[PDB]
Amino acid sequence: RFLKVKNWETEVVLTDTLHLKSTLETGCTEYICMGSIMHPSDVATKDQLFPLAKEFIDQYYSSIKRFGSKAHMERLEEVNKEIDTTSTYQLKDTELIYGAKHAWRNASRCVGRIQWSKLQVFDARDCTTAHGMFNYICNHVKYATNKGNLRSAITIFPQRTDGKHDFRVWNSQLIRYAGYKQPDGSTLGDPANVQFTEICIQQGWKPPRGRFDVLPLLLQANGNDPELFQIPPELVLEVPIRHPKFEWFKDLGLKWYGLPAVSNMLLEIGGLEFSACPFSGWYMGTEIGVRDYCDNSRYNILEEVAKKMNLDMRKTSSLWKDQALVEINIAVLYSFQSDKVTIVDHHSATESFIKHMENEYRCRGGCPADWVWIVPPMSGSITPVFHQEMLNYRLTPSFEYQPDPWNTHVWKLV
Amino acid sequence: FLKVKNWETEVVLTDTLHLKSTLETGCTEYICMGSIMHPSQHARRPEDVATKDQLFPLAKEFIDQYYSSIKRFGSKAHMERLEEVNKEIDTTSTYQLKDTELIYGAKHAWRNASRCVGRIQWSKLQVFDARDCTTAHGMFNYICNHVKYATNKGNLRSAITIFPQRTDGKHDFRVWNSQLIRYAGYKQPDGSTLGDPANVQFTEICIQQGWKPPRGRFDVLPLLLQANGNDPELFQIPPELVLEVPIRHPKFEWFKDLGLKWYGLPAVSNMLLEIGGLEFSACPFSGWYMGTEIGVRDYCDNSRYNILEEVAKKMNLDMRKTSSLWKDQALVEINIAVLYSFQSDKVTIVDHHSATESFIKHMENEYRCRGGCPADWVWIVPPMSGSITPVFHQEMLNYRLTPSFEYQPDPWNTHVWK
Ligand code: HEM
Ligand code: HEM
Ligand SMILES: CNCc1cc(F)cc(-c2cc(C)cc(N)n2)c1
Ligand SMILES: CNCc1cc(F)cc(-c2cc(C)cc(N)n2)c1
Ligand SMILES: C[C@H](O)[C@H](O)[C@H]1CNc2nc(N)[nH]c(=O)c2N1
Ligand SMILES: C[C@H](O)[C@H](O)[C@H]1CNc2nc(N)[nH]c(=O)c2N1
Ligand SMILES: [Zn+2]
Repeated sequence: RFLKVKNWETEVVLTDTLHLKSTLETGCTEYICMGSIMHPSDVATKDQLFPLAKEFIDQYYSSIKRFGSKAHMERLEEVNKEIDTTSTYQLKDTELIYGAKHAWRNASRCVGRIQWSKLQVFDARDCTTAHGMFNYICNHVKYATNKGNLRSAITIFPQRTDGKHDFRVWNSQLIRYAGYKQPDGSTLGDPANVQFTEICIQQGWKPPRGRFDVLPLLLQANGNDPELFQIPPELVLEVPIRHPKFEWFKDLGLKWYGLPAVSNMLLEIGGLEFSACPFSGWYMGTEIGVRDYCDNSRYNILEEVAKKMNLDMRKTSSLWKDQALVEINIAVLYSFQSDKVTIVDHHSATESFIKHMENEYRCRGGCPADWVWIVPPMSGSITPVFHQEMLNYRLTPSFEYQPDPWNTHVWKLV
Repeated sequence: FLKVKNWETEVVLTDTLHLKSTLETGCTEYICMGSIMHPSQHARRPEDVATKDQLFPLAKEFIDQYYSSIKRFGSKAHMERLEEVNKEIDTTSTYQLKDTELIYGAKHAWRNASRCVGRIQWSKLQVFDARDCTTAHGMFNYICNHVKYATNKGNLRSAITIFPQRTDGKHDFRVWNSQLIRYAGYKQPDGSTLGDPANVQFTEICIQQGWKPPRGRFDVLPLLLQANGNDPELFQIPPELVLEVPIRHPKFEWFKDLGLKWYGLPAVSNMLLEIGGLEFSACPFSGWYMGTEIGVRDYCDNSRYNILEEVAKKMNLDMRKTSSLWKDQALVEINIAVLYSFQSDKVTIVDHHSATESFIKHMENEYRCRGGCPADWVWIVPPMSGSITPVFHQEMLNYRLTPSFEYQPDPWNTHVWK
């Protein structure tokens, strides 16, 4: 079977055969579509792990034109011995790099995947303690940041064993700003991080209580209680936000960090689960300008910005929110570009994703993609992805969601 | 039970209405086709003249639903209606809806349109019964009355006009226009396009049918009307029935000189209305615009009027790189001008902020009274400023309820001319 997708702007039609390889569930049924559900849908047994390992080893050896080779067949037998004797197995370095790259290649919600094959993989599977995790993360940050010339990277900590010895980064990203609920109901800093800020304070973090405090790392090794570490400030690259035309913009006192580094997801490769695998790229401007700064539940600066623009805020039909939103996103891109910190605007990024998708259809037989996430949160239909039909399905290796660790961790101290 | 969450407010709604869905979405548990424009060809009865065991179950389903809707399931009138429909199919291979059943079915097809953000208005629909029509001249008369009623001097009113249902498939009524009012599009000798490029092919059919094109940028197309399967016929809508808004800007005096206008009445006329297994192939329906439809899609799509370059030029923006967001900046001003213009001339229009807020309220009402509301996030979220509208942050379930509006083939792909 084949499935066709069409671009209604260009009338290009692409043919998807890759979906036949898909694995788990989308959440949809034959009679209900759950395409807009954010999160739809203890550890594996010996019998569950065998076919998962085989499928991955088979696809790795197919990718390197050695399917059926002597090395293919011996690797399969070796993997089987490990599962039989130890109930799990260990990836070779080559397979770990391949697995990490393809989890990114398969991330249907990521618009930046044209870069998937240029990913720096830091093998941190020898780590045993939170102090070790801190060291590996500092090196990751320093390498990825590269003085503003940002480089994609992932650091992979020991895989899950019995489920009782998980490695976890408790932060949702390596670098985020704290949030503080005030007695009067207002919020200082990032409202999204109020709860995680509370957890850090309880663990002994002494907060400066400002609007852009870089949070400490909260690191869990081997299922032990997590521990606090301050990222050395010289490794946190930040950009003060100014506007090329409104000289008053800098008086907003806005800044942001340069490195987007997701640290709460789970990396699954051949049935193995890497519960701590922080990865980073570089920003698309709308992540900051639209979501971080203008979500009502976030820094929520639209009112303040429109006021300084003297816009008429009496009625919605004046589109004052729309006008202010554009200017804010102009300033974000101008600021990063001026400080020579890597950033991509939504027009350039969506254009590259369409080229990526077409190449993937030609060379791989498809490209799973989540339209709801791929279309930027402003100016949707003037980007080419809006007009692009997409098919969403789950391939493995994959990045997955997992519960927040504080909802499952059982504490040990006193 | 299935839950949807709003990530702005943390409201969670519980859906049980999906348990009444009838047609495939196109998705499976392994593949989601939520961004496919036409994902599924699952129809409720085969192409034309169904057998009795094919049509009667669909009719029984709808009459059952309608009589349930009015607290009369199993009543005398319900069981007589079942026997009546049973005899009509036995003797004519079809059946006829009562006027009340037609109105019920039309309102619920709108209520069930998962792609429509304007559905909070669904029960305020004026239904014009045109099932007595026999010729294209009569169709033109019915359509003129619809346009005049729905326009109402700028105070627009939602309406639908329903022509005779399909019988054997050779006697279809069709409006060949995709909307009652659209602008012509012309292929220029050099290679570009004048007017609306989306209507180049339809404009050619009209010209090839004897239409004398004024060959301008905003030439209201004629109506091409097909009655009882005969060849379609051209009619010019009296221009005094076609309300148009000239587009100007509340700040930019030069904006009026772009010479843009649009029409006030959006009237979809190429869709199919399906009620109880009956297929009404000509059912033009109209409401009032959301501003983004004109200012974002009609004006700023690359393959439509494509005016961003022009507007940005006049705005003196840096169009050297995409990162200056010169496209986004011009885009806002254009949509400001559209709202200001319609509102200045007292022609009904809604912005995307008010429309999306209304829809959230509609969703809440439907979950409260009906146990669900089918909605297509891909279509509901406006094509600009997505996440500063509340629908962007609203999870939605999509499923297909009947009665419904469906797509159908363009009639020039199927019509055997005489
Ligand atoms: C190199 C530049 C990159 C760009 C410009 C980019 C862009 C984006 C954007 C805009 C999102 C949406 C984020 C949100 O709205 O929360 C996203 C999501 C995502 N990205 Fe990328 N990305 C990049 C690199 C990477 C890398 C290196 C990886 C992993 C190795 C990755 C994996 C993902 C995943 C898994 C998601 C889904 C996140 C979720 O479900 O919450 N991306 N990306
Ligand atoms: C009264 C004000 C109304 C508003 C503001 C409104 C708004 C909209 C918008 C913005 C769309 C997307 C259109 C597009 O992108 O092409 C749409 C689609 C749709 N509307 Fe509504 N609408 C209204 C009335 C109605 C009425 C009266 C009906 C039927 C009786 C209806 C049925 C539909 C259907 C079936 C679609 C889907 C069209 C398709 O799939 O191509 N709407 N509406
Ligand atoms: C909740 N969604 C996860 C998330 C949150 C976030 F703030 C940023 C990113 C992200 C990640 C990468 C690798 C590049 C990029 N441009 N953005 C992802
Ligand atoms: C194939 N696209 C369907 C379409 C095209 C179009 F131009 C306009 C509308 C529409 C219809 C109604 C009743 C209200 C409204 N505001 N818009 C729908
Ligand atoms: C409800 C909806 O699924 C949710 O708000 C999604 C919409 N699309 C998104 N797209 C991106 N890139 N990031 C997001 O967080 C979301 N949120
Ligand atoms: C590919 C994609 O599904 C297609 O471009 C859709 C997206 N959402 C839309 N939404 C609306 N309201 N109208 C449209 O025409 C479209 N087009
Ligand atoms: Zn789906």
